[PDB]
Amino acid sequence: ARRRRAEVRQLQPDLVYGDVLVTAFINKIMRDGKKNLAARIFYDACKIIQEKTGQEPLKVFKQAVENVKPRMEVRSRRVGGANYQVPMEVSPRRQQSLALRWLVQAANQRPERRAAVRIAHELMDAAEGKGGAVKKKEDVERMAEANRAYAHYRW
Amino acid sequence: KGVFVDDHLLEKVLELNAKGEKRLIKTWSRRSTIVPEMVGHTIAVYNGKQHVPVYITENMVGHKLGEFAPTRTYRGHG
Amino acid sequence: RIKLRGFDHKTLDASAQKIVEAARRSGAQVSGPIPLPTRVRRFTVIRGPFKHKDSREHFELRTHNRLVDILNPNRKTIEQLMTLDLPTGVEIEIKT
Amino acid sequence: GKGDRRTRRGKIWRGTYGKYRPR
Amino acid sequence: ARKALIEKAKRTPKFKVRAYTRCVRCGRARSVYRFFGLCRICLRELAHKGQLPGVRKASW
Amino acid sequence: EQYYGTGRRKEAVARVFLRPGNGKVTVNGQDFNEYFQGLVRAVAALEPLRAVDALGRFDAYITVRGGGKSGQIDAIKLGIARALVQYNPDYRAKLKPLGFLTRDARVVERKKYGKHKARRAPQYS
Amino acid sequence: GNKIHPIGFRLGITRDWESRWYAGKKQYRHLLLEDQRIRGLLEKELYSAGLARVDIERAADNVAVTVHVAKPGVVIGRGGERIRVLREELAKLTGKNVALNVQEVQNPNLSAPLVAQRVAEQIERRFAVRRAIKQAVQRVMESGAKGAKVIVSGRIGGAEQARTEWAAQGRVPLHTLRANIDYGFALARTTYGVLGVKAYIFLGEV
RNA sequence: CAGGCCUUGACAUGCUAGGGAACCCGGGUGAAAGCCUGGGGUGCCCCGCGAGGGGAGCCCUAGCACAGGUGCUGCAUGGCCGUCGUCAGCUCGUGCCGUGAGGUGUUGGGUUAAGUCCCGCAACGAGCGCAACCCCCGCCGUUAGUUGCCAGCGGUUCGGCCGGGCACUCUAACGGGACUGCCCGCGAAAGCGGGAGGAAGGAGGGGACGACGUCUGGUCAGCAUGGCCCUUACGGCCUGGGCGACACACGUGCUACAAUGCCCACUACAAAGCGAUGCCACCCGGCAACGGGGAGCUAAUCGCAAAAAGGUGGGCCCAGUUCGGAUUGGGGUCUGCAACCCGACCCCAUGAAGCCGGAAUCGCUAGUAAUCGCGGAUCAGCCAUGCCGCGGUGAAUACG
Repeated sequence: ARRRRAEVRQLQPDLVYGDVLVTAFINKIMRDGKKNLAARIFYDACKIIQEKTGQEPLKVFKQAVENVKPRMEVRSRRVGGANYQVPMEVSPRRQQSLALRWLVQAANQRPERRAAVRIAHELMDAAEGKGGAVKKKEDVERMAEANRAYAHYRW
Repeated sequence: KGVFVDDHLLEKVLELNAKGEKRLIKTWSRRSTIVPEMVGHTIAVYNGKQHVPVYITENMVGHKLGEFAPTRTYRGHG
Repeated sequence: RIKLRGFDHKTLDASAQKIVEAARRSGAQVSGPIPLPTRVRRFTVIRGPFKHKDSREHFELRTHNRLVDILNPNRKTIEQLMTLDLPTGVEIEIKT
Repeated sequence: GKGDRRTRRGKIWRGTYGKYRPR
Repeated sequence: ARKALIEKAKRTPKFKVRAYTRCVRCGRARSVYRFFGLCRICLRELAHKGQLPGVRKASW
Repeated sequence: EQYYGTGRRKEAVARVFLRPGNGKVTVNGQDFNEYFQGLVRAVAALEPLRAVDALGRFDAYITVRGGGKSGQIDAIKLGIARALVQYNPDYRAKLKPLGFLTRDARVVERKKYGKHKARRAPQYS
Repeated sequence: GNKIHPIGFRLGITRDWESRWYAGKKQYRHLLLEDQRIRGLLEKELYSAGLARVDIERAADNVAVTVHVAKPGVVIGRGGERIRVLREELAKLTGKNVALNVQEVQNPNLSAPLVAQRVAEQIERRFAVRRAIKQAVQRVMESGAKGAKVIVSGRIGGAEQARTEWAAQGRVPLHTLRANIDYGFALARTTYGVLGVKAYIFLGEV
């Protein structure tokens, strides 16, 4: 996309809750294409959002997204002969991808036995303020603003 | 079932050991299997350049001919 | 069962409407042109004489099968189709 | 997996049978 | 060793393993297509001249 | 008696008969839920029944051949979105605007000579 | 090297095969082995005549052995003399019922392989090679042509440094499939090495 | 390469002296080659009852004119391929400016993927190039039905099995269709944004096709080819070795380091092809590789054939492990004359590294990458993890 704007693909809803952001997390839970295995691990762990802390698997997910989505990020740019990390607002589309991705990583790293077990846990804790993706979101955000010295070094 | 020894050598062999056990049979048959009559002789086997002799014993009966006169010269590297 | 083999279809499809058209005028009652799934043999070849594995090309051998049946046989049917229009490259077959 | 012959996945990749994958 | 070689493929010798596909217009030992009787470069230049019965250049 | 819809999607063949009534579903001689067990893309081509509210206007008989499990599924999606615009040619309204018509030419590509799997190019220096 | 053979491109797009027959797994190599054998006898002792193509057809021990040619007499002689002793030498190896044939070439100055082995013979004759390519091309447009193109490759005139001589008055759109262009190649072996010679006649669309 | 042989040779044409021819079987030896050697006996055009003959296939010896050489030279070559580079270029004709090299066109403003088109202009045309015609796929039809089919009825031993039928599915030929053609927006035009209808819109996806040329690119070892050089050897046959050697060094890859995993049972859903001294249904024997017996197919009707993943539900429980399959020992099979060097396949046992990798680096934009199995070629067999294909599940992201 030197030329064009690089087409943003919509996703399907998910047959189970009809949510285009539930397909977007399951795709990032995916591995080797084996999506049938990618989909259990949600509803395997959605069930773990329901068993433990009896609530709403629909809504604990959708909060855990907004509880890891970073409004300010820093990317390094070259000026003078310097490597200044530039303060910038990470766009909403970048957010979705950013939110979901840390959410898989932080979860995969967890010391729990089954995959979904972690997945649920993380989602729970993200909305609760204390996850692994939630550190990373604050890390980037306060990495920015620590760098507001480079705010007009933004495009 | 199946054991292979050329039979140009086992012809001499069962003619040599029979007609007074000598030794020193030169051959180009390392494909043969050292059948148990060969026991106690001296076959000069061809590795490609040289006819390395072997003193045949019991310690190696069901064994082949060409393991017993290796084709390659090693000694070392350095 | 008049199993018509061949390489070229346009020559093979002029004579399988020939023993189709002509036996109907000479008896009864011509099974229309049936086309079997063509059996393909390919040849992928290193274009250059030497090394150049990166660059090759694709050649294929398309030998398309064609069957056609005669329903009510008759005489004059195998004597109208005893002497038949060729072409230089078409395969025949007789059965019943 | 596919290099451990003495199992199911090992014979398949290989194109073989025996005990751990029979016919 | 080359021509006296191609003669040696024409005369089956001591065993049935010992035969191989040499070539005809090529004296070529390798990449011998036995259906065609032709040796990958034999094959290709005659495929372009059309001296090969209904052998198309693919494209799919 | 029936309503018929031709379905394909990437080397798949799904022949449907929207024989009216309750809503029970057989493909290749068993309940949709028996054949398509495990699969979560398996709920499904019954979704075109959700674009014209007709979960309770049609049982189904289907025959299917080709591709795979979830590749057959998208065939019946063209096979159920066609068997409804056939019944009521005024029901493509909320079918093509809802995008359940058409047939996806999203086919697996010819492997290229040189590139190890169509495009996955060899590693170089 | 980077160009496709303008013929093998059109084998069923414009032009056509020169052993137009059928076979399979059992007998494919042997009738075809014969074809080249046929072409060896027929490309030798049918040279000093013309000869631009050989269309060959098979049946069930009926090999048709048809010649395209510039001058027919050098195939049949007088009364019928040579076309019969050619239908005596060929129908020996071919093992079957031959049929040594002739069809006369409507202006051999539009047949490209003729356009070729003419101009390349003029190389072994040690002529002005350059002026021959301008010549042989010139002739062909002069006798009904939409385009032509000739290329001479090697010790041009003999000179140690290996050149590529080149000429093309008139359109030749090789990138087209419905382009109808005849092509042939001529091999002028000289006092100093082998020279390549090409031929490319745009005959019209389709 | 080592050892043992043959000289007009393994092959060609031709001429000459003696046999003589064909052709099939031995004997002796030798690793094999080769060497020496004991048998039968030639149609034919033939004076001819005959002795016997002439000539001629095919053979031998001798002697040549010659062969043969993967020996050298890819800067003496052809041809073919690699490459920049699917990149948008590179040129002529005449006219014109310039003493000339040369320029002008082809540059510029606008737009495409593009020298894509539009407009301007000392320029006006023209070619090779892009595109188009070709294939494949995606929608629909005509033609056609021993492949499909209770979609339809009957019968169904219940296998589309019989009838019976072409509507399907499928097969494979010819056709149809997209044209910025219709509207809206803007633009001098071309053209861009957006709309509808449409199976698919703006090259719909891929293939094939790759300009004048460049790299004194690559191949004399596919082949041919100028020359140099070797002609009881740089020819040639043969047996055995080497091409597989191992202190190390780098490229492409395979399988991993596990639990989104492995293991075991059982259960589903492809596509492309290939199948006669072949694919081998099915029984019997074997833990098995395999070994018997044995049915069918010139193959849309028999066979390879299992797809795998997946799904079900049980085993494992974080263990260098039921992770991982190296190594070695032993017993086995199959191909093949022959598996010491050097084959694969099988059974048991041995179960090493490796707990995700420094500096560095490669691939890929949608059905792509990832992941999974299947064929084919060459091939007796095989050292394929390679290559050329095929389809199954199926993403991530693109401010610039």
